[PDB]
Amino acid sequence: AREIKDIKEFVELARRSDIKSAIVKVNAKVNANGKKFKQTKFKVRGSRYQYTLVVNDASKAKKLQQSLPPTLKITNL
Amino acid sequence: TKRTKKVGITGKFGVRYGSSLRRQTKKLEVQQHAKYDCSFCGKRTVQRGATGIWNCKSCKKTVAGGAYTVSTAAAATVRSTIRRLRELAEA
Amino acid sequence: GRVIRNQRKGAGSIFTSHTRLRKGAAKLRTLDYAERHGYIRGVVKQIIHDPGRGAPLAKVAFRDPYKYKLREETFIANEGVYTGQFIYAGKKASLNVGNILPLGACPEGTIVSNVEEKVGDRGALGRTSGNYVIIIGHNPDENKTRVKLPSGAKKIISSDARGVIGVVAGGGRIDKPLLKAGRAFHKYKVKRNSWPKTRGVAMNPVDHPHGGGNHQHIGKASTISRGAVSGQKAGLIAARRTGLLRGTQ
Amino acid sequence: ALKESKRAGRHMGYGKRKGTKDARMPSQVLWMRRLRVLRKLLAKYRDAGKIDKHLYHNLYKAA
Amino acid sequence: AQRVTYRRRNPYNTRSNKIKVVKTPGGKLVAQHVKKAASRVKCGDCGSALAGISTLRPRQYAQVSKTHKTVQRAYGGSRCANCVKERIVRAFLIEEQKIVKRVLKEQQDKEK
Amino acid sequence: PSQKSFRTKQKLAKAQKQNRPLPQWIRLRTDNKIRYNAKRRHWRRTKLGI
RNA sequence: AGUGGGGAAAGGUUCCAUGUCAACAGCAGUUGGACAUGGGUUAGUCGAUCCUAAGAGAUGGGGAAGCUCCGUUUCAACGUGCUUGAUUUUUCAGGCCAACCAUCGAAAGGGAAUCCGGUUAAAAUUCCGGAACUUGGAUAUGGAUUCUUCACGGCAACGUAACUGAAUGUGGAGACGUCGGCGUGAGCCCUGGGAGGAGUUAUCUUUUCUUCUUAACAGCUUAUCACCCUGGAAUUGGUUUAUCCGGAGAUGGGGUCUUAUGGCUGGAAGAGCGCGGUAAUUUUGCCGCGUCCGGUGCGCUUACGACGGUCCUUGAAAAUCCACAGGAAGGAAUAGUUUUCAUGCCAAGUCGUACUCAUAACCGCAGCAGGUCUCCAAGGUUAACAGCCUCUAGUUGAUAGAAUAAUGUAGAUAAGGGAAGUCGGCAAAAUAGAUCCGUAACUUCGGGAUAAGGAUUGGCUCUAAGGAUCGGUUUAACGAUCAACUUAGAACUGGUACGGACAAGGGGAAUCUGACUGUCUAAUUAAAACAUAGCAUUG
RNA sequence: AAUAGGGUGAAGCCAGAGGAAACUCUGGUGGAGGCUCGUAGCGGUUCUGACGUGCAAAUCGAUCGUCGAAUUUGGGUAUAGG
Ligand SMILES: NC[C@@H]1O[C@H](O[C@H]2[C@@H](O)[C@H](O[C@@H]3[C@@H](O)[C@H](N)C[C@H](N)[C@H]3O[C@H]3O[C@H](CO)[C@@H](O)[C@H](O)[C@H]3N)O[C@@H]2CO)[C@H](N)[C@@H](O)[C@@H]1O
Ligand SMILES: NC[C@@H]1O[C@H](O[C@H]2[C@@H](O)[C@H](O[C@@H]3[C@@H](O)[C@H](N)C[C@H](N)[C@H]3O[C@H]3O[C@H](CO)[C@@H](O)[C@H](O)[C@H]3N)O[C@@H]2CO)[C@H](N)[C@@H](O)[C@@H]1O
Ligand SMILES: NC[C@@H]1O[C@H](O[C@H]2[C@@H](O)[C@H](O[C@@H]3[C@@H](O)[C@H](N)C[C@H](N)[C@H]3O[C@H]3O[C@H](CO)[C@@H](O)[C@H](O)[C@H]3N)O[C@@H]2CO)[C@H](N)[C@@H](O)[C@@H]1O
Ligand SMILES: NC[C@@H]1O[C@H](O[C@H]2[C@@H](O)[C@H](O[C@@H]3[C@@H](O)[C@H](N)C[C@H](N)[C@H]3O[C@H]3O[C@H](CO)[C@@H](O)[C@H](O)[C@H]3N)O[C@@H]2CO)[C@H](N)[C@@H](O)[C@@H]1O
Ligand SMILES: NC[C@@H]1O[C@H](O[C@H]2[C@@H](O)[C@H](O[C@@H]3[C@@H](O)[C@H](N)C[C@H](N)[C@H]3O[C@H]3O[C@H](CO)[C@@H](O)[C@H](O)[C@H]3N)O[C@@H]2CO)[C@H](N)[C@@H](O)[C@@H]1O
Ligand SMILES: NC[C@@H]1O[C@H](O[C@H]2[C@@H](O)[C@H](O[C@@H]3[C@@H](O)[C@H](N)C[C@H](N)[C@H]3O[C@H]3O[C@H](CO)[C@@H](O)[C@H](O)[C@H]3N)O[C@@H]2CO)[C@H](N)[C@@H](O)[C@@H]1O
Ligand SMILES: NC[C@@H]1O[C@H](O[C@H]2[C@@H](O)[C@H](O[C@@H]3[C@@H](O)[C@H](N)C[C@H](N)[C@H]3O[C@H]3O[C@H](CO)[C@@H](O)[C@H](O)[C@H]3N)O[C@@H]2CO)[C@H](N)[C@@H](O)[C@@H]1O
Ligand SMILES: NC[C@@H]1O[C@H](O[C@H]2[C@@H](O)[C@H](O[C@@H]3[C@@H](O)[C@H](N)C[C@H](N)[C@H]3O[C@H]3O[C@H](CO)[C@@H](O)[C@H](O)[C@H]3N)O[C@@H]2CO)[C@H](N)[C@@H](O)[C@@H]1O
Ligand SMILES: NC[C@@H]1O[C@H](O[C@H]2[C@@H](O)[C@H](O[C@@H]3[C@@H](O)[C@H](N)C[C@H](N)[C@H]3O[C@H]3O[C@H](CO)[C@@H](O)[C@H](O)[C@H]3N)O[C@@H]2CO)[C@H](N)[C@@H](O)[C@@H]1O
Ligand SMILES: NC[C@@H]1O[C@H](O[C@H]2[C@@H](O)[C@H](O[C@@H]3[C@@H](O)[C@H](N)C[C@H](N)[C@H]3O[C@H]3O[C@H](CO)[C@@H](O)[C@H](O)[C@H]3N)O[C@@H]2CO)[C@H](N)[C@@H](O)[C@@H]1O
Ligand SMILES: [Mg+2]
Ligand SMILES: [Mg+2]
Ligand SMILES: [Mg+2]
Ligand SMILES: [Mg+2]
Ligand SMILES: [Mg+2]
Ligand SMILES: [Mg+2]
Ligand SMILES: [Mg+2]
Ligand SMILES: [Mg+2]
Ligand SMILES: [Mg+2]
Ligand SMILES: [Mg+2]
Ligand SMILES: [Mg+2]
Ligand SMILES: [Mg+2]
Ligand SMILES: [Mg+2]
Ligand SMILES: [Mg+2]
Ligand SMILES: [Mg+2]
Ligand SMILES: [Mg+2]
Ligand SMILES: [Mg+2]
Ligand SMILES: [Mg+2]
Ligand SMILES: [Mg+2]
Ligand SMILES: [Mg+2]
Ligand SMILES: [Mg+2]
Ligand SMILES: [Mg+2]
Ligand SMILES: [Mg+2]
Ligand SMILES: [Mg+2]
Ligand SMILES: [Mg+2]
Ligand SMILES: [Mg+2]
Ligand SMILES: [Mg+2]
Ligand SMILES: [Mg+2]
Ligand SMILES: [Mg+2]
Ligand SMILES: [Mg+2]
Ligand SMILES: [Mg+2]
Ligand SMILES: [Mg+2]
Ligand SMILES: [Mg+2]
Ligand SMILES: [Mg+2]
Ligand SMILES: [Mg+2]
Ligand SMILES: [Mg+2]
Ligand SMILES: [Mg+2]
Ligand SMILES: [Mg+2]
Ligand SMILES: [Mg+2]
Ligand SMILES: [Mg+2]
Ligand SMILES: [Mg+2]
Ligand SMILES: [Mg+2]
Ligand SMILES: [Mg+2]
Ligand SMILES: [Mg+2]
Ligand SMILES: [Mg+2]
Ligand SMILES: [Mg+2]
Ligand SMILES: [Mg+2]
Ligand SMILES: [Mg+2]
Ligand SMILES: [Mg+2]
Ligand SMILES: [Mg+2]
Ligand SMILES: [Mg+2]
Ligand SMILES: [Mg+2]
Ligand SMILES: [Mg+2]
Ligand SMILES: [Mg+2]
Ligand SMILES: [Mg+2]
Ligand SMILES: [Mg+2]
Ligand SMILES: [Mg+2]
Ligand SMILES: [Mg+2]
Ligand SMILES: [Mg+2]
Ligand SMILES: [Mg+2]
Ligand SMILES: [Mg+2]
Ligand SMILES: [Mg+2]
Ligand SMILES: [Mg+2]
Ligand SMILES: [Mg+2]
Ligand SMILES: [Mg+2]
Ligand SMILES: [Mg+2]
Ligand SMILES: [Mg+2]
Ligand SMILES: [Mg+2]
Ligand SMILES: [Mg+2]
Ligand SMILES: [Mg+2]
Ligand SMILES: [Mg+2]
Ligand SMILES: [Mg+2]
Ligand SMILES: [Mg+2]
Ligand SMILES: [Zn+2]
Ligand SMILES: [Zn+2]
Repeated sequence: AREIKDIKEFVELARRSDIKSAIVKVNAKVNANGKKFKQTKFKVRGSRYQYTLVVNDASKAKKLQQSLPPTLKITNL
Repeated sequence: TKRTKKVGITGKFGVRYGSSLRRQTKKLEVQQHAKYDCSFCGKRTVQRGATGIWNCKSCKKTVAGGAYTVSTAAAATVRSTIRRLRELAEA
Repeated sequence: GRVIRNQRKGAGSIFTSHTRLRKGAAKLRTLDYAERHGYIRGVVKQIIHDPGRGAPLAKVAFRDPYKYKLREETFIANEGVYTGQFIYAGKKASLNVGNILPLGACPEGTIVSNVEEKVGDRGALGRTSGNYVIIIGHNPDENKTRVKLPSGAKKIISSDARGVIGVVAGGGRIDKPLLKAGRAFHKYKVKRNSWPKTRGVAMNPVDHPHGGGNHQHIGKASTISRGAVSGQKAGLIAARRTGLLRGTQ
Repeated sequence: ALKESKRAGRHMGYGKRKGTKDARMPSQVLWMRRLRVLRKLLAKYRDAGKIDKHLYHNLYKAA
Repeated sequence: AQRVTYRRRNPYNTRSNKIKVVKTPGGKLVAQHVKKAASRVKCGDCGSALAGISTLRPRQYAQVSKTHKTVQRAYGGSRCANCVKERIVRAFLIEEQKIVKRVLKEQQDKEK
Repeated sequence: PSQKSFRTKQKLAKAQKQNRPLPQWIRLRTDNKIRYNAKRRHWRRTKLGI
């Protein structure tokens, strides 16, 4: 599994022709000194590698979720 | 302090093998573990590998020598004999 | 009786030489046009220890005169030869330590090693550490040279036969006592199975002509004829004399 | 409870010792410990300028 | 403490049957078989380890890019920097001295 | 051993198949004289030879 | 250093489930490695297969009456050669080489590639789930590069996503002995806070035990050594536990590189672990919470790193992979090249895989106190992996009952004497650890030596000594914080005991003999016999 | 492929002292050796112990030799009846 950091790079990758499905994982965490925050992991399963994008902001995650191609099957965990 | 009066390097042999055999061993074993002057770089960094093989640590020059010294007296004499015969032959 | 230890060695079962660790056969170059008419130059890459040998060996790289390739030769290292030295071999090679010259090209008194018995056999005489061959004189009409060998024998060889200038390296090895059975064990671990040796007088009469007796003793003269047969030649074979060597020979 | 007793020094008398002085505390370890303490201080003083490189070299060979 | 077993039929501590001990996500402790450590690429002139070249077991070099296996210079992955510098200087000085030795024997082919 | 050749394993399959008891319907044949398998082999008692 | 958990050899179904007691398990038997019936061993990644080792062994040949013997490139015309442009004319045109080259020979050598969780009555690195990798083949898109055609940057070490390279040549890796200390990591051991669970609780104990884990693989980052630039050194400096380096360029300043190792992240919490609440004959669950942050070290094991010693000993080969030198050939502009950059497509056949590895699965006629190669290795005491007790795991198996004469076998003790016994101190006893003191003749000066001979040793309460990391005009000669067990001494104390079990030399004066270490009569002789270095003779 | 834990303390190296010199002395460091005590291992001294129709066609018990090298050992391989 390889990690992707740039969100723009991630959406173009999600429309690669070999991408079967995707996983959206929600992790409840805490900003150390701060308080609870909700991390979301977007995982795209390609032919060779699984690509993970970590989005610590719960709102840009929701926008990203509506920015993925509608054809991909998405499993919510 | 001085640890041994006379055995030196052969104190590793204890009392065995005979004093005559141990003191005769001491001369050649001091010679074979010494550092010699490199005729190439000038440092005292030439040490023995196997018998007849003498390497310099600094300039990494290896020279063929004697069993326990870099040069035997017989070889040094031959070099001068060869040097001598070379001068007359080449005028 | 039984086959004695002399006779079991010819079959060579456990008496072959231990050669796994050997670094190649020490030979001169094959005598070619360049050595026969002029000289060729090579460079020393290595001077290495050869197991079972007191003399170190030198690996010398020459160019091949006829095809684009490097040829590595295994010479017997003469003392004073160093890594990176240029070695010159041939009729026109100069009188420097390590150069390979025909015997006729060396003046009287020249110390030479790895000498050819016959022209082109690539070295037969004076190959062990500290040993050498002295050139005593020349016979130009028949093209032959007289030399003195390490055993003290004088020999006449073709002047076209080659030799290496200098003394074989590693001499003085015998000056130090071994001091231990283990040292001889390690010495012969890479030579052959000839150590340790049981005295024939300590065997039974089946095992040896010296075996037997209610005391350990040979019983008959230990000088054996040259014309004796295998199984009898144990002791001093064709001995011209016995006893402490007194005076000059 | 023993480890506090042994830290306070109990059960360490001559009748409680089976190894030699050097197996219990090697003299080579004590020497190495000491000479690293001395070398570390000398570089601290020379690097702070409290002593110069000439006094440093003499004391390095003395240590 | 938990103890481990070999993972293969070889029961002997040979050079190719070396193991490491690793803790699993199950909180268990298993032996993990390690591959032999790679040796460094070495200089063909001086025998020193060449800088800038990855140290891998030989078959692993075929499937990795060229920048890992070379240095942008003459004799890049074969000789060290200092050994090429001596080659360049030696080649230059020796080829220059050949000219001096040639001209000197054309001057002596008109005076001697 | 666990590591065995095919030729060995094929002999061990035949050795297992030859170690059956006699099928009981064989005693009912007319003029049948065989009452039991007289060539039984236990692994610990008599060894094969592989 | 197991009666634990696996394996190699060897066995071959002994493995698992069901039934079962005629024989076998030297009593028994409802039990079994017995008997009967069924079931069970899943691989591109684990081994074979490939390579070569000591060695074995065809061929041309040469011997031999011959079975056959020799020889391994040998007095040999030794390629079932390759590489292209092709040609579709299934013909060719040619271009290169052919020192060496049949082959077998390793389940411990060499060697392409897999991990975790879960799963069975019995299989699992093989199955399920997920996540990867290698080799071979095919191949398009993106990127890269070119009008200065086959890329740029850096003084340099060298850096980069790529970024032509034939014949031929050269290197590297493959690839290696042994010992010693130092350093670092990992696992284990020890330990703090906090969040759970269990035990003790007459009394004490903020207590005792336990869960708090993170794979292969991918990215970023991380280095001693080595190297580069600068600079030019005696008042010689730098420096290791261990003394080596420097005008052949040190110290200083700044950089480059290499596996190993750590860190962060993806894999990955969804897994696994620990709790609480529940569904229900119930296949099997479902729900909720936590799974966090540290410290310590002459600790143990092991790997790596930089070093030092050693040898009349210098410590495999080959398969295989890569790089370089070289400059053949082929290459753009209205377009050219390349699959050593990324991504994408297809495939990986054959045989082994259960179980035992031993006081019951092997060999010793056997379920035999014997023999048989190897991996992992907790706490206390301790120098210690010894001995003794314990945690995990595993066993509680050895016919049994009742008695306790003689004589036994194994083991203890004994008044006074102390070898008078006896061939003979055989056997037993005595000594025994550690600290301090002290230690003869003789000697090859190395030893003798733990010579001999003396003293001390518990427990408790104290005292003293020995470090680390930071903080600034050189009184930091000090403060702050942290930290390991070592050493020395004192007071008190007790039926004078104290290496309290365990563990653990008796010593001395001489003669004969072999110098020593070493070796042999497996199964009556271990010696003064053999060997050995040294010495000498012979060819 | 395998070999606990200790003892001794050889070269080399550092510091100090004495001497006119040649040199010597002292305190450390260091970690040599077919060195040593002693496990495993390998061996097999004595009890002339046990047993001696044995557990065993060579074992058992204590005691003992050696235990870093001429060490121990697996597998492959070679040598074959005068
Ligand atoms: N003058 C000839 C000398 O032979 C010497 O040695 C020769 C021989 O003594 C030596 O013996 C070799 C043996 O090693 C190896 N097995 C090869 C060869 N068969 C043997 O050779 C021998 O056998 C041959 C028969 O073949 C006979 O001529 C003779 O008995 C003998 N030369 O091999 C050499 C020839 O092959 C030296 N090489 C050199 O001095 C010189 O060549
Ligand atoms: N490998 C062959 C080589 O050539 C030779 O080999 C020898 C053999 O071929 C043959 O020697 C025979 C031997 O076959 C046979 N079985 C024993 C006989 N004693 C030997 O004979 C030899 O030695 C004797 C004794 O000194 C002499 O009298 C006789 O002249 C001599 N030929 O002749 C050669 C000796 O003359 C060399 N001895 C040696 O380099 C090597 O063996
Ligand atoms: N992911 C970490 C490392 O990254 C490597 O990836 C790197 C390699 O592919 C290549 O690394 C180069 C390489 O040319 C050659 N080995 C020399 C150079 N020093 C390396 O350099 C690289 O690695 C260093 C070290 O972290 C980095 O600091 C540096 O930025 C980076 N360019 O360039 C990549 C850039 O990082 C390995 N692929 C990987 O297996 C390894 O774990
Ligand atoms: N420039 C040095 C080179 O030495 C070479 O000579 C050596 C090589 O041919 C061969 O050396 C091998 C090497 O080929 C191979 N790639 C592995 C390793 N690098 C070397 O190993 C050599 O040295 C190591 C040192 O520990 C030893 O263990 C090993 O026994 C020895 N063969 O063995 C020779 C003797 O050691 C050649 N003369 C040539 O390539 C060149 O001159
Ligand atoms: N694919 C072949 C393999 O590639 C490997 O490549 C590894 C390296 O490139 C890189 O290793 C880095 C290392 O560079 C860096 N300096 C330290 C870092 N901890 C390592 O990381 C790696 O190794 C550690 C263990 O040390 C693992 O815990 C970690 O998961 C793993 N990523 O990460 C890769 C992890 O597989 C190794 N070179 C070697 O095992 C082998 O060549
Ligand atoms: N770690 C130091 C460095 O790494 C290497 O050294 C490593 C080993 O090679 C070295 O081993 C020792 C060495 O300490 C000692 N002073 C000399 C000895 N000959 C070496 O031994 C070597 O000899 C054999 C020969 O067959 C080599 O094949 C093998 O690498 C190594 N065992 O010790 C190191 C172990 O960490 C390089 N030699 C060199 O770069 C440097 O010394
Ligand atoms: N491919 C199967 C592999 O080869 C063997 O299997 C092969 C053989 O049993 C059999 O091979 C026969 C051969 O026996 C017979 N004497 C000649 C016949 N032409 C072969 O046939 C085979 O081989 C030819 C090439 O020769 C192929 O072209 C053909 O496709 C193949 N069927 O045909 C099978 C197919 O190749 C092993 N038995 C098998 O275990 C292994 O996996
Ligand atoms: N000193 C060492 C210790 O001696 C201990 O042993 C002690 C006692 O067991 C031993 O007693 C032995 C007795 O066992 C043995 N079987 C016979 C002997 N007569 C006794 O000896 C005793 O009594 C005699 C009477 O004359 C006196 O000399 C004295 O009191 C004592 N030695 O006397 C020893 C003390 O002198 C243990 N063996 C052990 O802890 C350790 O070895
Ligand atoms: N280094 C020895 C030390 O002696 C210590 O104790 C020793 C002394 O301290 C002590 O002696 C003291 C004495 O100092 C003081 N001046 C008088 C006192 N009576 C003595 O004590 C004595 O008597 C007392 C009863 O009073 C009892 O405990 C016992 O009989 C004895 N210790 O008794 C020992 C006599 O030597 C410890 N016993 C020991 O652990 C420690 O190592
Ligand atoms: N029968 C009496 C006892 O059994 C012994 O038999 C020996 C072994 O059977 C027994 O087992 C050893 C031991 O280290 C441990 N307890 C188990 C280990 N697997 C075995 O170790 C060894 O066994 C054999 C034989 O010794 C070795 O050849 C082999 O290298 C090794 N595996 O240990 C004994 C040696 O210590 C001896 N017969 C005798 O000395 C001993 O007192
Ligand atoms: Mg991912
Ligand atoms: Mg003898
Ligand atoms: Mg006799
Ligand atoms: Mg006779
Ligand atoms: Mg006679
Ligand atoms: Mg006689
Ligand atoms: Mg006799
Ligand atoms: Mg006699
Ligand atoms: Mg007489
Ligand atoms: Mg004389
Ligand atoms: Mg105290
Ligand atoms: Mg010391
Ligand atoms: Mg090793
Ligand atoms: Mg059997
Ligand atoms: Mg049979
Ligand atoms: Mg134990
Ligand atoms: Mg069963
Ligand atoms: Mg019964
Ligand atoms: Mg019954
Ligand atoms: Mg059955
Ligand atoms: Mg494999
Ligand atoms: Mg195959
Ligand atoms: Mg061969
Ligand atoms: Mg043949
Ligand atoms: Mg024929
Ligand atoms: Mg064959
Ligand atoms: Mg093969
Ligand atoms: Mg074979
Ligand atoms: Mg293999
Ligand atoms: Mg699961
Ligand atoms: Mg599993
Ligand atoms: Mg199982
Ligand atoms: Mg799978
Ligand atoms: Mg570019
Ligand atoms: Mg190897
Ligand atoms: Mg070691
Ligand atoms: Mg080491
Ligand atoms: Mg460590
Ligand atoms: Mg892996
Ligand atoms: Mg490390
Ligand atoms: Mg090139
Ligand atoms: Mg299994
Ligand atoms: Mg048994
Ligand atoms: Mg047992
Ligand atoms: Mg049988
Ligand atoms: Mg019994
Ligand atoms: Mg009874
Ligand atoms: Mg009793
Ligand atoms: Mg009495
Ligand atoms: Mg009385
Ligand atoms: Mg008395
Ligand atoms: Mg009497
Ligand atoms: Mg006695
Ligand atoms: Mg004493
Ligand atoms: Mg005495
Ligand atoms: Mg007498
Ligand atoms: Mg003796
Ligand atoms: Mg004598
Ligand atoms: Mg006997
Ligand atoms: Mg004896
Ligand atoms: Mg005996
Ligand atoms: Mg003798
Ligand atoms: Mg003579
Ligand atoms: Mg020791
Ligand atoms: Mg010894
Ligand atoms: Mg001993
Ligand atoms: Mg022995
Ligand atoms: Mg016995
Ligand atoms: Mg008896
Ligand atoms: Mg009886
Ligand atoms: Mg013993
Ligand atoms: Mg064998
Ligand atoms: Mg016969
Ligand atoms: Zn030099
Ligand atoms: Zn170089």
